[PDB]
Amino acid sequence: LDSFEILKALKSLDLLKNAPAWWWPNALKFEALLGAVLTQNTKFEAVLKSLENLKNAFILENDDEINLKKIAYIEFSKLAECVRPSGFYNQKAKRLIDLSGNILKDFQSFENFKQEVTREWLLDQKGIGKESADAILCYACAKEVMVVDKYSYLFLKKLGIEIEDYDELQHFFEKGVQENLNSALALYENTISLAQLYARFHGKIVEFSKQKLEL
Ligand SMILES: Cn1cnc2c(N)nc[n+](C)c21
Repeated sequence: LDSFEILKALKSLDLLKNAPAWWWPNALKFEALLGAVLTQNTKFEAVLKSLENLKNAFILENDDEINLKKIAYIEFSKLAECVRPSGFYNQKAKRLIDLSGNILKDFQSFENFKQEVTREWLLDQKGIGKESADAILCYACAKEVMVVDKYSYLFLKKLGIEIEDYDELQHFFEKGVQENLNSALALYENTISLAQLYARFHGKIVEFSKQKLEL
């Protein structure tokens, strides 16, 4: 039992039949970063509502560099109101404003941020935990990082492997793929990157978990 065996078994279920290519809607865009922060301690359906609020208020429009600056400089109390649906909205608004201001300060642009950001930089941003930091790296920045979470902990535990520490659980999931890299990629025909693979693999675990299925 390794993560490559799990990948194959998950892949055979076609859990992503209706999902976009990177699973996370609007992957590789500022919106994915916003979602990665907002989804902490809540359900993604609520995240989608907060995003729609930001879009309906024209805070988030089609230019990501403009959107980054909009969040860096938005009045705190206005952002807090818009992100109410995803909960912890005062904390999350501050987290997003400080994060966006710090991205501009250290990376000048969202484009450069995607290239230069590290996990440690993200972890030094107050309120950003490993899961959110990792989701930004993989789903906003196309980095070769697999997000793990409570779902993945419980999913694996059920299969007979218990890994409580976030980083060790992530390493279990990443390593099975690394160790069988050609075979993993060949499940798709060399049409996708490893980052995209982890993007989808974490997606499969989430969908499998949400669906209450049996491997
Ligand atoms: C975090 N995240 C991103 N895309 C998601 C989805 N489709 N369903 C559930 N979650 C948690 C998601």
